[PDB]
Amino acid sequence: MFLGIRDIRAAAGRFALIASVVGLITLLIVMLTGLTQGLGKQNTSAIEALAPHSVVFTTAGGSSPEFTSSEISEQQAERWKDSTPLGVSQTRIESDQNANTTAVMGLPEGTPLPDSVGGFIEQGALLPAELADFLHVRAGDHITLGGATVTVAGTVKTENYSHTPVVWVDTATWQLVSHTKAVGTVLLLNQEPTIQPQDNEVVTDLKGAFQAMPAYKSERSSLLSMQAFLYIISALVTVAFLTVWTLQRTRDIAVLAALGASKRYLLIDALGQAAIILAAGVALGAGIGALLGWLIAGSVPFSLGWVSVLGPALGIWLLGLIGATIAVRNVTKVDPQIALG
Amino acid sequence: MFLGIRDIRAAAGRFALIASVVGLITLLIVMLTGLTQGLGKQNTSAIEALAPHSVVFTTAGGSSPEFTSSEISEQQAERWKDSTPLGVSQTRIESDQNANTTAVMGLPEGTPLPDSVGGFIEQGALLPAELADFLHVRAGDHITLGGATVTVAGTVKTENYSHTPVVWVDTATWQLVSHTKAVGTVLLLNQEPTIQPQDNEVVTDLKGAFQAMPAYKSERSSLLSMQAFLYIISALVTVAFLTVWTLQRTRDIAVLAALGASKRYLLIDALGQAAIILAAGVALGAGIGALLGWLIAGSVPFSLGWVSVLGPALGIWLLGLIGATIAVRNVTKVDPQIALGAT
Amino acid sequence: AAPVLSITNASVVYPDGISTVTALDSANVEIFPGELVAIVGESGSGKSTLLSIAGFLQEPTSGTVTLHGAEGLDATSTRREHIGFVFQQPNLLGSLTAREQLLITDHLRGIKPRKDRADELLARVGLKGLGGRRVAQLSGGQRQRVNIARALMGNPQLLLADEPTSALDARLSKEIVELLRDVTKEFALATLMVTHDRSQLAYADRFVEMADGKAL
Amino acid sequence: AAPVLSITNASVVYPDGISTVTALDSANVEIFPGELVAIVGESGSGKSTLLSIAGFLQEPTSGTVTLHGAEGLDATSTRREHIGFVFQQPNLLGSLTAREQLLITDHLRGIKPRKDRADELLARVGLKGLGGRRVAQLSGGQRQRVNIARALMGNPQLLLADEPTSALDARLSKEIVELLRDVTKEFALATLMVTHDRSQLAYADRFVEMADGKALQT
Ligand code: MNR
Repeated sequence: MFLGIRDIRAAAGRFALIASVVGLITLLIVMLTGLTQGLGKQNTSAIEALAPHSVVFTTAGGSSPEFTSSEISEQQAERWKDSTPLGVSQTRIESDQNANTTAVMGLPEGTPLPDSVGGFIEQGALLPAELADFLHVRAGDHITLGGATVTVAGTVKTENYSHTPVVWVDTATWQLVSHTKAVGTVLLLNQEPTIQPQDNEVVTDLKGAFQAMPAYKSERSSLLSMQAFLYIISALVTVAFLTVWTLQRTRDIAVLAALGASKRYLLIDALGQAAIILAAGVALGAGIGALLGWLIAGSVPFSLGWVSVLGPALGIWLLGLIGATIAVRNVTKVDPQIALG
Repeated sequence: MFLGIRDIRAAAGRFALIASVVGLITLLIVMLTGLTQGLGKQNTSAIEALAPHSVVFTTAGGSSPEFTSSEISEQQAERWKDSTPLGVSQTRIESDQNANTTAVMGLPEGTPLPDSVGGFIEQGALLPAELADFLHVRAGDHITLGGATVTVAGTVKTENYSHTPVVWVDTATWQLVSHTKAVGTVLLLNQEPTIQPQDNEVVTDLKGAFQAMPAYKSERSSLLSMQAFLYIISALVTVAFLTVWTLQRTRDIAVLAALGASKRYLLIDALGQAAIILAAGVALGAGIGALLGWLIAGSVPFSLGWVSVLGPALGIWLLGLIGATIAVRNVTKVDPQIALGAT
Repeated sequence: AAPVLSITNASVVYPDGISTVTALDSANVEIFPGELVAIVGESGSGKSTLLSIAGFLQEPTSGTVTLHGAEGLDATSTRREHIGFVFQQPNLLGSLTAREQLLITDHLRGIKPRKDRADELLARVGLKGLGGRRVAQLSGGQRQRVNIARALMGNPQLLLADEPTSALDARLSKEIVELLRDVTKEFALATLMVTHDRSQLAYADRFVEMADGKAL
Repeated sequence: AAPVLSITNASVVYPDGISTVTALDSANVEIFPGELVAIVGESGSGKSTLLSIAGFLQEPTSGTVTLHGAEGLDATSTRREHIGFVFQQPNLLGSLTAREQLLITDHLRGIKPRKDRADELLARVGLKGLGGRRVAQLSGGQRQRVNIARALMGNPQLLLADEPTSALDARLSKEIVELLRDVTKEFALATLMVTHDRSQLAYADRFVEMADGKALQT
């Protein structure tokens, strides 16, 4: 580890180029990670906040369930005991001052809302605080919700469904706004289902309830594959650079081998140098990443935590160490007779 | 160019590793390119088909225009003459056998639709053929669209608005489905805007009109930024790898220098080797790129032409050649005395 | 009263291209503490091959080599604890300073580097105070001198010099041999010195002449 | 009575670390076609600096070096067109075959590499039908033999040999100096040959003794 560290000192140039490459890849991965978690919470935060155990859908032609096409009839709700119907629709909201499209979720009157959302389902519509400010509306003002006049029951926090904030209404109001005889679009089950489901019904886990949302699976899947290529590219870049680079050092390694340096010593030296270089690159990438992400998290959906910056950071660095050992394997094969030449 | 090409034949191992990195980066770039263009038409294909010259919006509080918040009152429509009302909404469609959510666009009755879409605006709804197949609805069957029962007037081609297909209806029917007294959400203008607008009005060109679509700017911009990082990463990877690589050949280059090889000879040799390596990597990556995309374009939005695969491919190769010259700059700075003794 | 090195009936056979070639042929050499033994002969007579055998840089294809006091140790562990090398090229590690080129041997041996020892040994080679110079600030002779000092850092009992006067003029090469013999005497080292400048035998206590891989 | 090479009062001073170093001091050497001029002297006497000077590898810090028939050329154009280098180490390029070691010189001179000449020369050096061999399959004497052949590809006028028998036993080193002498005479080459093996002077038409960068001459 002695020679390895001072090689880095005396040739900071060569390593700056390669560490920058590792830093960019980590920067992209850290920011791509933040963006995929942000988009995922943009699609699921409301359902996930409600935290159901299973979710009962309705299908047509025995196809996979879709939140865009499922409805639960009143009888269907009485069938599943100890469970409430959740209606999910997206429609236009119009105030005297402004308008926009938003998601509307409807639950039976009095059902307590998740602490993420707080409050409890009241008669009328509970608007997200940011949405009420946009519309210059205050609690108690009339608003046009899906072509029907509804009273603003109060303000709430924002959860999301299909890139839209959720307006929470009582099951009766949701029926008027979505123009349906159904009591909801799905059935939320918090306990494990003890009844076996019907031909048109289908039970799903919380995760599977997300894949029934139209945009979610098809866009998270594409983002995850991109992340996989990025992690793979990082490993290959390190291996490619480090194989060529360790070959550059054969002469100095041969001199140490001739002097008596053990194989363990040479392998530790080489891997130590790579570990420092990869650490530098990954730290700078994730540093710049969290900063740029925090700087952008207002214009683009971006989830920024410790696990979402350091998880990928540590993953990339460990891939680099595995890659590095692959590239450094040949430091123990250097014949010491290369030093007598 | 003699030594450079034969280094590749006799040591194909090391070059395969780096060529794979170049190929993977191009593979990622090729599909990201196709995917970003595919989503843009997924957001804009319908309005592009209508091909208006200018487009008049309605705002509140002087904010940026939004397709989710604009309505044109019927008097407002007579002010601007030579204008056509466009109604844009997304709502639920329900058939006797199935249902789904889709976008509905409404235009004045009888207006011929663009040859992109063809047909004419009829009283009722003109459905995309694929949605009717999904819904098991035929010509003449009644469907529930946003809580209103309307008869399927006919099938058309598919255009898209905000990741949804566009159902084309007359202006009157769209008001029933969208529950509004307005005659539309925007106005399509094929001519020069010669009327002066009010403080609350805003005219925009077709490009800027897409900003008024909620998903388009914020998602195309993010994809474009990712592609830019990818191009920079490619350039840096090649520069990083090729600098250390040319430093490996110093001995062989010194020997050719000692024999009398000109600087152009060594530099042409070196870039030839790099250019061949980069060409192989990009071709292999982009080949697999076009294949996976064409294979995937049925399940995920992916626009695939020649320019959207070879444009980016050629761009990467030129970045790599510029990068390589920066790395091979020291091939002409090697003294031949290195060959006289030992290294 | 006890030898340091004994090479009994040793031979080396390298695969010279498609065929084989006998480099060393039945070499017999024994050095005692405080001896300077030269090995003379033309280039390619087997001098270097015998040196590399004496440093455990390769086992003989037949015959045995015994370094007493390092019995029961692999070849690499033998070089690290008992043998100092004065390579034909100074072999100074680029990124290290004059003093650091002694210290790294302490580190590869697993002991806290001894700065004072390095300065004393550099001074013992007439580079006193030059511990901080980098390789670019060292003349031809000076690097060879730093090379010798490094060989002395682990305090070996076998000192192997491989034509260490090959790139130095008449004056400088005298100094390196005088230094080599003087150190050989002061620290009771057993030293092999390969050389082609027969003018340097006068400073060796004895010498071997070699031809076609056979010692005489 | 007309030299190929004229080194007249040539001196070289490299920066030896902090100080400088007069590696060659006013050397005067001349080589005529058909001569094998040996340069003897110990390692560190200035043979190799005189060689490098002779090979237009580096200009002298003072004094002039002339190759006739090639006047008015930069340093590198002179080597590519009128000199052949038998380097101390064979300096074979790893990815090329035996014949390709010669053909690559023909390519760097701008002429479509002539395989016939590359084989004819390989035979003259006694490597007939080995042009297909790769370096890994060539022994010490053979690599050196390819080196000589590569030096002859360009039909040079000055053939410089830097101790080409340094890693060869007595039997093989005779063959190589015989080959050098024989090729020198047979192609009317002007050959400078640095050598430490005093047994090879017999093959040289003249010899220069050297000590500390100064050529000894009566
Ligand atoms: C099949 C479906 C989809 C796929 C695949 C897909 C692929 C990708 C993708 C892939 C690499 C990236 C990155 C991506 C990124 C985005 N995406 Mn996307 N996306 N995406 C949607 C469906 C899909 N996306 C929908 C639906 C919206 C919002 C609609 C609206 O509000 O108008 C949206 C919007 C967005 C937004 C805007 C968020 C905001 O403004 O708050 C970003 C950013």
